[PDB]
Amino acid sequence: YKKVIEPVHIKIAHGSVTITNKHDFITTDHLLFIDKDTGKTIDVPSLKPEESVTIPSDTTYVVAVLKDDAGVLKAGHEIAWGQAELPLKVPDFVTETAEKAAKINDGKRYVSVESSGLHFILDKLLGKI
Amino acid sequence: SCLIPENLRNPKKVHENRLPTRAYYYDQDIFESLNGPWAFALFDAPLDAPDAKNLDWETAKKWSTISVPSHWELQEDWKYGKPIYTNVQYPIPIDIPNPPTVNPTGVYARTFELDSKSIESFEHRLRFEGVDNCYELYVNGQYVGFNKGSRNGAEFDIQKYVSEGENLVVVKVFKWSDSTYIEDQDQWWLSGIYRDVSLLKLPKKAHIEDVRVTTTFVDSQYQDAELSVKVDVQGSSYDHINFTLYEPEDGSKVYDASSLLNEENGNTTFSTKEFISFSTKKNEETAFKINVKAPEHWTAENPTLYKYQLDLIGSDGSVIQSIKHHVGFRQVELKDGNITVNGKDILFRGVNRHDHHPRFGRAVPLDFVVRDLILMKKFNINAVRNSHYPNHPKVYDLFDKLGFWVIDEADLETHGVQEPFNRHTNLEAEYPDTKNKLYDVNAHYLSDNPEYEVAYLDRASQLVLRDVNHPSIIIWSLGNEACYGRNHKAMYKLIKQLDPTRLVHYEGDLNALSADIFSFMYPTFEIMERWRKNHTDENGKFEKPLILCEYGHAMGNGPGSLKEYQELFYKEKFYQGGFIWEWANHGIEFEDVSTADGKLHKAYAYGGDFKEEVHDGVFIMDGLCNSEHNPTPGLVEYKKVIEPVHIKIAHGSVTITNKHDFITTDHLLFIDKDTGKTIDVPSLKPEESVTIPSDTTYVVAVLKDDAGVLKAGHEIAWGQAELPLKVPDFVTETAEKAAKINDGKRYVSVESSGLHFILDKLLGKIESLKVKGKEISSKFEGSSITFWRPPTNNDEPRDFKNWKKYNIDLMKQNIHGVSVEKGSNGSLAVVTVNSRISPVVFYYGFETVQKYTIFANKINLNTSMKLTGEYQPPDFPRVGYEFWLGDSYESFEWLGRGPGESYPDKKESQRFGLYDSKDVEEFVYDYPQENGNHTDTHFLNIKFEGAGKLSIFQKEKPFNFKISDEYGVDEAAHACDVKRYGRHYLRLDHAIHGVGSEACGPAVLDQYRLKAQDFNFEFDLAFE
Amino acid sequence: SCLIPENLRNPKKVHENRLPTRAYYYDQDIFESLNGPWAFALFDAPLDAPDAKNLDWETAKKWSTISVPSHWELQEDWKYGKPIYTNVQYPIPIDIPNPPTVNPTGVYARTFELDSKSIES
Amino acid sequence: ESLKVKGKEISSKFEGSSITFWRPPTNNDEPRDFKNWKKYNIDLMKQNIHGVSVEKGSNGSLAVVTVNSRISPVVFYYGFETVQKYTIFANKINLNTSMKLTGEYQPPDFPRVGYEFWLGDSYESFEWL
Ligand SMILES: OC[C@H]1O[C@@H](O)[C@H](O)[C@@H](O)[C@H]1O
Ligand SMILES: [Mg+2]
Ligand SMILES: [Mn+2]
Ligand code: NA
Ligand code: NA
Ligand code: NA
Ligand code: NA
Ligand code: NA
Repeated sequence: YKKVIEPVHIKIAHGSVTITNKHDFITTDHLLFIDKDTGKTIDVPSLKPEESVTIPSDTTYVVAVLKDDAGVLKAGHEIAWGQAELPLKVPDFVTETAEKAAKINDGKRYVSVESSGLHFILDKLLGKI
Repeated sequence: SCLIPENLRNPKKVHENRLPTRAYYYDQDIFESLNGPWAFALFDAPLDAPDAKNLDWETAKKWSTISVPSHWELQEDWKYGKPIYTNVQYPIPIDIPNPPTVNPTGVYARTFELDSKSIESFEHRLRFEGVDNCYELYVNGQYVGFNKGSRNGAEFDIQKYVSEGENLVVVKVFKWSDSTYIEDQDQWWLSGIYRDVSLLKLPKKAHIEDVRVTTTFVDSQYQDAELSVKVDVQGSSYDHINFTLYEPEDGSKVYDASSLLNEENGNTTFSTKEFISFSTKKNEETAFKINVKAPEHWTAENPTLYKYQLDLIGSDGSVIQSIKHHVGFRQVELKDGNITVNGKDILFRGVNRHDHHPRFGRAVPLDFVVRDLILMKKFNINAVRNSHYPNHPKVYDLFDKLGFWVIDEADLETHGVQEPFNRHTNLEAEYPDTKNKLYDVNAHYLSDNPEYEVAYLDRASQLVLRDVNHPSIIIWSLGNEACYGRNHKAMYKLIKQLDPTRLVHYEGDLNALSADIFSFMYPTFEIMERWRKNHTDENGKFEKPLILCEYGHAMGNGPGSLKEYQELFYKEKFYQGGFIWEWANHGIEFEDVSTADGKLHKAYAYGGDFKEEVHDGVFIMDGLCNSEHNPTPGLVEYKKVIEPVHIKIAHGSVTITNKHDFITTDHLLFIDKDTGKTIDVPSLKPEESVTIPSDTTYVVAVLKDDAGVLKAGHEIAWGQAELPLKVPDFVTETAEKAAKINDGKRYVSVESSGLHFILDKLLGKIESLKVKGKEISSKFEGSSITFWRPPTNNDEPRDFKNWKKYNIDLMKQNIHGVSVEKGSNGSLAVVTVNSRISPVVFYYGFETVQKYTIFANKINLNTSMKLTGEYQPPDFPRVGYEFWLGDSYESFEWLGRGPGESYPDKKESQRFGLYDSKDVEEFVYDYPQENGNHTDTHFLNIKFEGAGKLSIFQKEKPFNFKISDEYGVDEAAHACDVKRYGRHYLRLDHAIHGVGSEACGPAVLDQYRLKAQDFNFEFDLAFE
Repeated sequence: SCLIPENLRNPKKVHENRLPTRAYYYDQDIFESLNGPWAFALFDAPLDAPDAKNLDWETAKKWSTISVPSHWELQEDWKYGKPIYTNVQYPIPIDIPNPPTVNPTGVYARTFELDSKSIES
Repeated sequence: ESLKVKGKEISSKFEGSSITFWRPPTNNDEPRDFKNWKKYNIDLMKQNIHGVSVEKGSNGSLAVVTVNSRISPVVFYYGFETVQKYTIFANKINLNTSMKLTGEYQPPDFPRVGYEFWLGDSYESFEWL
């Protein structure tokens, strides 16, 4: 719920961060915007209700946080955030394809595959490892 | 050493400009609270902190806020560091009187508003109830003063510095100073303004500064009393004082958290039932003495109070100021070598209580202290020791109203001076009659150091003068573990000078050269007994009594042998009881990664968890209550041993002895639990007894009506007739049934109708036993009979070392021969297993014979174990079987001690009865260790879903059992670290080692030790 | 102690039918190596091991192989357990002269070919 | 904090004290010497500064910085009244170290005594006689 009702929208696409103030009355001036990829703050102009700004940036992840203690909230409290969409990258695991002899036993019920560092048994009756 | 400020390294600089200590009284009309959010910044050391003479509110305004009162090591996300636990060792280097140069400095700032009329009408003060370690105070950019003494209060005159409108308060707080050396209690190191801050507005022209109330009996017969009231009024513009004493409210008054904490006055009419009035006359002494006609005695068992109102009255006849408080008519004396209250030689049923809260630390809300005290009363406690410093001033009224004998203790421990000595000389043990010679050698650093005299005296002066009007305080204590020196004598002289009405305690002063009482901690009975005899003369007279200011160390599973201590207390007039160490574990709530789970869990921190350079580990976890301040089995056991009424049932009789000090048994309802009907018991005075003939087995003594903080029906005491071990009338099936017996190569099989028994001959292991739909099997790792338990805190220093050394956890069963024969006298088969049970690497072990006699519906298991070989261990943790319970397993029920756990030297609070596992909340230890054993078990029923029960009993002697799914307890640091199997097991034990208090105190007593010897025992496994 | 075989618990049973010790000399013409892969199976204790008086090559043939010479605690993937290091302490209980009843037993098997002339020569 | 002379930078490797005494225990250290050193908290030696004196150079030096401190581990009395005198030249820094052993309950020996410095990013190799 805290996320969907966040009073500031942060959108990251096409080398840009678009920040829209979605409060009813207050500006964004009390908030510190951090580029989470570098840890350094982004200088964001004071935005009124419904005003927005597009800032060009290489960032992936931006957080909007409280500058100082205010009300019952502490400095550093997270009001809003945004992320650029993360593409699914295939991890660079290296499959061992070297020619290693393997002992294969296709028994009555159980099938066995044994090699160096490997032991695989499947129950043919059940489809069970 | 100019890089460390002068005042932080000067033991004589105890304060600057602090007002003299006066008796504490809270007044809603005078006290304005300055608690709440304050601007705050932390600095590495004093030189990084701003000069407060130039700090604006506009500058400070911009800082983060912290809430006062609180410790700065206990903040959201550990923003300002973490707690540090040390017992003895100082967390700093010793270079008296220098603190480290790197010295965390917190600066606090807030504002408050002042009226035009306020400055005209009132003298303005600031009062700080407690700040750790010390601080300087500024108002409106101007230096007001300085203060030391972390658990003492302080007031400062603010009138000169105050302005109309906005006023600025700045407090510079330092973590270390010369004072650190005398504040080395076994507790968490925590800092900050951790107690209330208040703005006091006192009437300007004249006001009540101090009051002194004493009640002294005129007579040897403790009837008529002199009430003395001395008032110190400040200023000229007053006429006289009025005093009104009201009719008493009996100590049996009902209280709750709400009425105890109610702070309302002003327009609330205090009381009406006038008993005595008195007026001073113009220009005369503002003090008086009046004779009071046979007043109601104040006692811890009956805390009867007379409310009073004291009015300062002007020339026009109006009330300038009022004090509303209470008088407790009581007198403490050292009389014929005993501590005596109202002519009576009392017994301490006591406990040591630190200020501790699992989230707030030493910043304990009053609500929570009330919670503590109610709980104490509910568990038969009558005395509290303020280990080792005064509490929040508002707590002492709670003692007055609820009724506790209180030892109020100076904030002074010097223990750390000993640590290098302990290590340099490889010191292993300290003993109460002998140990003071070890402290003597290092006394010169602090307690015998003339530079510290002013500080030691100040701790004394501050202790007494703030709390001097509370009838519940009967003893002042000079501190704890600060060796013995000239400064202690100086403290003693001052206290007797300031308050002649009470006695002085100091355990470090072995021979009581400057104390009125003898005091031991954790002594053996031998040591108690020698002391008695050396201080009892030929006549049978003694000059001073002995108390145990600390005994029965309550760390983890324990303490053992509270019974034997109590027997000693009642037997000799020389012993006046003691105080358990301690009330509660000092655990701090935090988030721990689980060893069982790989996930984050709520847990309670001790040393090491906050990653301290140096720490003392689990030694902070030594309470009768857990970190969350709830009763452990330790407290349950304590309530029983200290019960103030004895109920003995033997020979068709109930003998009832009143063991209170003052009150009768009249408020108690005695119930015959076998019939539910009450027993008419005559009114018994202290030490009186009556024998009543009855057929009863079980008698309970219970409260007739709500009284104090206890409810009608609350159990004070109980007694049972001893229960003989009856063989259950289970019917063994001995009918001739053919049985299929297969004695294979490795496995032996016995099959019959409703029965399947498989034994692995190679291991001595029951692969499976399935009788009438119910299944068990051996829980086997090395041996079918195991000896190990997860070491308790008490086991750790010695017994565990021995058991580990002798490889008791690595016991192996080596099978020699298995014999299989057809049944004879109704049995289906006899399987006999011959083996040696012995750990790897050792000679010692048991020539073992396990005979399984198998019936259709029962299995008889006869175990013979014969101890053989050189180099044996002294004792074992336990000896018994471990069985996996089948998937069907659902609950258990037993005849024996309950509802909770019991151990040989910690069992008598668990009365005999039939108990159901479902009715019991299993106790979770904060530090995982041996738990959940049930001793003196007559029989055990284990229920299987839709298959009836398995009944288990031992021949001729009751047994021990545990049923759980837990493992990895040894390695588990916290409750969340405990691993759990996918099924339950039964730990079925012939015997189990006692529990003791050896973490700090005597070893498990000889008659409770499971000594190395032969074992012979027979079990029946009877299937429904 | 009949669940542990007599010869494993008899200090005097140093050997049975071993030839007397003689000075060692390697000779290529006399020594034929039997090193290489051998059929092998591990058992918990002697009583689980097969009676060798009835063990065929056809039966043993089907087992996994281990290479001789080698330790069985030093195999691919620790197939047959791991090494144990003790200095002084015995890794077993002391009950001289008994070994533990649980006593890892490895059975090795292989074949070799013999000539008509070889047995004569 | 930093010493940068002619493009070369060093600084104190600091955890508690500028003069440290600890070494990773050898196998030979383990049974006794390590036990002693650990017992006496030699790994937790702290340097507590008392005074720092700063004066203009005299015989060709640029400045003289004198540090007065106690070097002592937590929880113990024993330590060294220490004087560290830095005489600073344009191309050289002379460091005079005086350490005076004081206090009751002293350890028998130390693993070592000396300074620890971080080498600057430029660092590439070393050479010694
Ligand atoms: O649990 C250990 C306890 O030992 C006592 O000697 C001491 O007075 C307590 O403050 C506490 O340290
Ligand atoms: Mg202590
Ligand atoms: Mn944990
Ligand atoms: Na401490
Ligand atoms: Na007594
Ligand atoms: Na403790
Ligand atoms: Na544990
Ligand atoms: Na060895």
